[PDB]
Amino acid sequence: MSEKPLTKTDYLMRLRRCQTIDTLERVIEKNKYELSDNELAVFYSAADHRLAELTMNKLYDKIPSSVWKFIR
Repeated sequence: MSEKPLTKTDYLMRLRRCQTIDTLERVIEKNKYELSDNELAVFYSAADHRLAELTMNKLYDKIPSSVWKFIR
């Protein structure tokens, strides 16, 4: 809507659509090389938010520095 690659929510929303992390992770690698640096920025930023909640169970957007520092 605002940008060709869409917003972090556009990709992020489709990212969670996956069935599992193990399989979804496989697509992260392919998608990373699939699109370009422009859409990837949205794919990377979205993959982190998901990864964040994975560590906090189901909490994202409010991930502190301590929690993030733990998970890489």
